[PDB]
Amino acid sequence: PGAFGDIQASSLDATDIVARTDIRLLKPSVKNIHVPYTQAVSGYEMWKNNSGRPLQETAPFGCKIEVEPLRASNCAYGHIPISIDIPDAAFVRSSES
Amino acid sequence: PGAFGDIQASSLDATDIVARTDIRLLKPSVKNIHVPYTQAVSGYEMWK
Amino acid sequence: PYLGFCPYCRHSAPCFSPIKIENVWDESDDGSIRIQVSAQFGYNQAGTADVTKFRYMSFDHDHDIKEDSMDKIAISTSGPCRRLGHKGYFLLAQCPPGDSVTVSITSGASENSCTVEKKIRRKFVGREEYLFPPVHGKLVKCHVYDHLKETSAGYITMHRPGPHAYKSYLEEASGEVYIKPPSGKNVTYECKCGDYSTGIVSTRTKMNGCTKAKQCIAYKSDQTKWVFNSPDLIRHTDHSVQGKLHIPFRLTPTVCPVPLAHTPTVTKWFKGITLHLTATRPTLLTTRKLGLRADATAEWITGT
Amino acid sequence: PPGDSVTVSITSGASENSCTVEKKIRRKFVGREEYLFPPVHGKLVKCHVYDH
Amino acid sequence: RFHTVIPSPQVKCCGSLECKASSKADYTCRVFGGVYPFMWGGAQCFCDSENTQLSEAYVEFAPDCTIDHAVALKVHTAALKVGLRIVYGNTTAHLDTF
Repeated sequence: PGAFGDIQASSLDATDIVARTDIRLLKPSVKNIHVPYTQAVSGYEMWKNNSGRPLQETAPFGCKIEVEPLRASNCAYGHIPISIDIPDAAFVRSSES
Repeated sequence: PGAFGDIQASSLDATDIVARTDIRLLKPSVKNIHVPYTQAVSGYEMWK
Repeated sequence: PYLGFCPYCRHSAPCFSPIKIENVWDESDDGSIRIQVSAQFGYNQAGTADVTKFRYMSFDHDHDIKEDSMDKIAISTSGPCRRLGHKGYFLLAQCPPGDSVTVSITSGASENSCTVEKKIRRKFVGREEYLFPPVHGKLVKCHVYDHLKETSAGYITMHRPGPHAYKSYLEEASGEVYIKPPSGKNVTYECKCGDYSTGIVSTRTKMNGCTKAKQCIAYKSDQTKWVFNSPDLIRHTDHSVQGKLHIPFRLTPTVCPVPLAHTPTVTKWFKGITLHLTATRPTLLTTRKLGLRADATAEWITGT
Repeated sequence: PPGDSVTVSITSGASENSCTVEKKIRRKFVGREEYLFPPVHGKLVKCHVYDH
Repeated sequence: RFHTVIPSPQVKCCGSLECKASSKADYTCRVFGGVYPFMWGGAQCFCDSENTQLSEAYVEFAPDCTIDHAVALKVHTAALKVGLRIVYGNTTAHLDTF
């Protein structure tokens, strides 16, 4: 409770929701009907306040983060060994060049 | 711009007013007619 | 159109009111908030569709449904709020910053108001603080409550009303207890003065073996209603899901205008830059290297 | 409500006479926890109030 | 954000109640003794004692969660795909490769 992922589910429409929010019920003291309860704050909001900057502003190597699907575009790092079969048709013999 | 004496003149009514306030015009984007711009804060206010 | 137990009525003390605020949502990016209260908006006594008037439960021993006009509804957090929409149990209004939200009906001098604590802050979209959407600026993706009253953000389950006992239905005379149902209405009564005994009466009825008024109860068989699953009511024995209302004003995506800061002045030097920055309001600056180590830095900057 | 001054006014038709005096009226609470309103559920402690 | 939904309390007027075992999210049920509650008519029951109440509460997803929600993922080895523009002599070629 009180931290990120205190309520979890496989999907928004899934009915098998599991949560631990530290909810507790207290004895009703007032004469009028009412149910009292105290509960830990939503951990989602706590993480939202303390989320920090996203990965779009922190990924190194100039990596442009994107979603749907998760990916990192235009990422500059390393060397790519390339072996290429250039066709002989484009080649021109030295006797004519 | 943004410092004391960004706008200067020899008198309040003098027409030879000289200023360098770093004002730049921006391309309009909305359909309705309006001129957008940006400009540094008044250096006189900053000194005040 | 039930009545809840508002913590803060007009005077101050908690009391039972027809306009108790149950839930408040402010997830929209334009400051609009969706409010849920016990009264039903857009309807008359029979429930017929009409924007002008709403309904509520009366403050009497018959607790029939009474009606009032839209012009007598006031929503306020710190100053008066602008009513953007209303549908059934729900309202949607744009409000200024405040620590609590209040909804009131001004029936002449009867200013019945319910207030509930809710920290409504001024929020914005983008990387720039502002009071109003600027006329000129970038167009970014935002999410705002749809003002269309027939949209659907979800659902609320309502169930059959429970027993609502009344002492006006009970009369004490010569150390004897009587039940006086309202004319033409059948009333289920039950008592315990020894052997527990229930039944239904429809006229001025004697009861035997009972000396004190606090041993019996009577209530009319009101199955002609539905009530939200509120924590301020006593539920029926068969509390099965017997209804689902929509939650209007779906939070839909759209495009919001956000300001563009004054372009910084960059002064170069050997392996380094100096950005002279001017921003009347807090503007976010985020820098990062393009090597092995990001060395990311973020800062909200004001002034020059 | 909380305010920096208190004003009392009479509005005899269009003749409005209002007297204002500086007085830092602040929101005060009883107990050990701040609250905007006295909640429905909670402890009952000793307080002192101007009799109505 | 979770919406902490609270079902309307039930009272066994002059008997007793027992906490059942439901499977809601963070389900919490308790039973309290004599309460003698008031709704609007000055009384809801006929037994000043043995007038128990059942306090019930659980949580669900907030109505506005369909937009303002966070998805938790784990990542594995990542494959790098590149689009290449390659020119030889006269001929240019665009090709996407792994």
